[PDB]
Amino acid sequence: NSNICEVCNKWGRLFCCDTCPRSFHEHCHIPSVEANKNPWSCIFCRIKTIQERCPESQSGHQESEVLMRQMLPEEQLKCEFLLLKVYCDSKSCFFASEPYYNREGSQGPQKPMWLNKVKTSLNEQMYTRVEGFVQDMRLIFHNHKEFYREDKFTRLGIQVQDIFEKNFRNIFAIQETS
Ligand SMILES: [Zn+2]
Ligand SMILES: [Zn+2]
Ligand SMILES: [Zn+2]
Repeated sequence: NSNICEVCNKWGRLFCCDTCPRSFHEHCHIPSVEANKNPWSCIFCRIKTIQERCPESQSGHQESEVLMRQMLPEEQLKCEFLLLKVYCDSKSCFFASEPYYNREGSQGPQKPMWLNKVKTSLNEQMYTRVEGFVQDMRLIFHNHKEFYREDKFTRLGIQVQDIFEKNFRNIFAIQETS
């Protein structure tokens, strides 16, 4: 196995996947690495299994259909994986914890949002449809763009949103378009 966490790229107390060479910190994995379970398969492996059991799941889909899906176990897992892929980018640090807003010439957002809040919401089964999760994820980046206005720091929001959107289209097999 790898000797660094797949998500944060640091060593430490690592749990090793039994079906691939990836390793994780306990709370870097989503869901948090399960207490017992031998063998244990990571989220990358569990998502690969879904695909392999239903090859047709990789045919293209319309976003509008994906968003209306109820959060059954497979869609829960897909959203957990998508959230994890965002944490995998080091620029997610900016968006992880609860923000505050005190900048001359800007007003903070009406509905603040951050990664760790989405993570808690998924853990507590607060989303009933994929749309709930995706709306909160997109709101993170939209709030940032709006608040930072012409400051070059706005770009961090564009960058992390692009990671989110590419991974959303991959994980949920959104139909490719120009
Ligand atoms: Zn880690
Ligand atoms: Zn694995
Ligand atoms: Zn099938």
